[PDB]
Amino acid sequence: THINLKVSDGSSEIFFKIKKTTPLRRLMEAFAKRQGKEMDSLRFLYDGIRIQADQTPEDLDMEDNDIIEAHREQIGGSTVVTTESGLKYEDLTEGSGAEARAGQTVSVHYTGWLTDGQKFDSSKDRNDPFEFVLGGGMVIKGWDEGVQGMKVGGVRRLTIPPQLGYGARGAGGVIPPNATLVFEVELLDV
Ligand SMILES: C=CC[C@@H]1/C=C(\C)C[C@H](C)C[C@H](OC)[C@H]2O[C@@](O)(C(=O)C(=O)N3CCCC[C@H]3C(=O)O[C@H](/C(C)=C/[C@@H]3CC[C@@H](O)[C@H](OC)C3)[C@H](C)[C@@H](O)CC1=O)[C@H](C)C[C@@H]2OC
Ligand SMILES: [Cl-]
Repeated sequence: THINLKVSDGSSEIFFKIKKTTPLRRLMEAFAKRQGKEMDSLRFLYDGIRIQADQTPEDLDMEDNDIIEAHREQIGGSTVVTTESGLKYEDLTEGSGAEARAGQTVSVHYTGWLTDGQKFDSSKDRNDPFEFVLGGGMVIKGWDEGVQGMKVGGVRRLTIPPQLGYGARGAGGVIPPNATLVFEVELLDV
C-alpha cells in the first residue's frame, strides 16, 4: 500500500514514503519546504516525464525505490561545465548583483556533500555566513576557481575533484582520502 521513492536533485538523495493513492503533491511540497521554495517553482520528473501534483504513484505505475529527478535550476534547464582543471560547476540560480572577482572578500552560505549524498557541513547549521579572500589560496583550489564569476544572489553547485580539494589526506575525520566534494554555494556579498 505504501511506496518509497528516491528523490535526486544533483546534490543529495532524500527518500519519501507515500501511500500509492496519495497525490505526489505531498512529496513535492515536503521537498520544496526543505529548500525554502514554492513547489510550483521546481520541476519533478519520473521516467523523463513531468510529474503533475495531482498524480498518484498508482497513476504512474511507480514501485518501491523508483527514482524521481528534482530540478531546482532555472526554467529552461542547465548545463554542467567542466573547466580546464577538471572542476565542474552548474549555475542553479544566476545572480543579478555584483560579480565576484579575484581579490575581493566575499560572503557566502554553503552546504557540502560527499558523492554518496551524505552531508559533511553547512554554514546554515552554524547560522554563520562564511567569508574568504577570493583567489587567496587559503581555501581549497576548487573554491578559488569556482566562486569567481558568480553574481550576488547566485547559487552555484561545485563538483570538486580531490586534486582541487583535500587529495589523499582528506580532512577532519569527515572527508575521506581521494574524495570528490559537492558544494552548493550561495553568494551573499562581494
Ligand atoms: C586556522 C585554521 C582554521 C580555519 C577554519 C575556518 C575559517 C572555519 C571554516 C568555516 C572551516 C570549517 O570549520 C568548521 C570546516 O569546513 C569544512 O567542513 C568545509 O566544509 C570545507 O571543506 N570548506 C569550508 C568552506 C570553504 C571551502 C572549504 C575550505 O577550503 O576550508 C578551508 C580549509 C579547511 C583549507 C585547508 C587548509 C589546509 C590545507 O593543507 C588544505 O589543502 C588541501 C586546505 C578553510 C576555510 C581554511 O581556509 C581556514 C581554516 O582551516 C572542512 C572540511 C573542515 C573545516 O574545519 C577546519
Ligand atoms: Cl493534488
